[PDB]
Amino acid sequence: CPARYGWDYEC
Amino acid sequence: SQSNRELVVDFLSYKLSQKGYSWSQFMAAVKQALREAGDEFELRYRRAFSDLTSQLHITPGTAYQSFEQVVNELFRDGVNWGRIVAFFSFGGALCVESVDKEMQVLVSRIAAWMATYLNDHLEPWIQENGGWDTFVELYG
Repeated sequence: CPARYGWDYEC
Repeated sequence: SQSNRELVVDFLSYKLSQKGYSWSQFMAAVKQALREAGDEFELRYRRAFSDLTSQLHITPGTAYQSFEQVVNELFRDGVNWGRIVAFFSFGGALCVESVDKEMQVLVSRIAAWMATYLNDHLEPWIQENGGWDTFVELYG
């Protein structure tokens, strides 16, 4: 998904 | 009785463990990976987590729609495992707030809301993205 939270970067 | 089977599994798991054997249930490793992932999330993302948890305060008056609308923002453009961990940690934080304010009664309700949101919104993504086994391999 579009990265919106710091935890999206580990996915 | 689901209840009777659970009591039997608890006793036999205790007795085997006491003899130095290990009889784990299928969801054992998932539970453990989730506890550890939730701990790591809360420690890594204190700022973002606080902002998430400040978006909702549960009172006896709150409906599921209010919870769902805030969790819908978390998943609005889709699902990843990080967001699933955020959703668990968010539920955790709402339960802690509830008990800090002596509203222990709300914990059951938050648990039902989380189980519904999983069943309707997240389980279909999980089953197409490698199952809880993939979560255990990623985070456990």
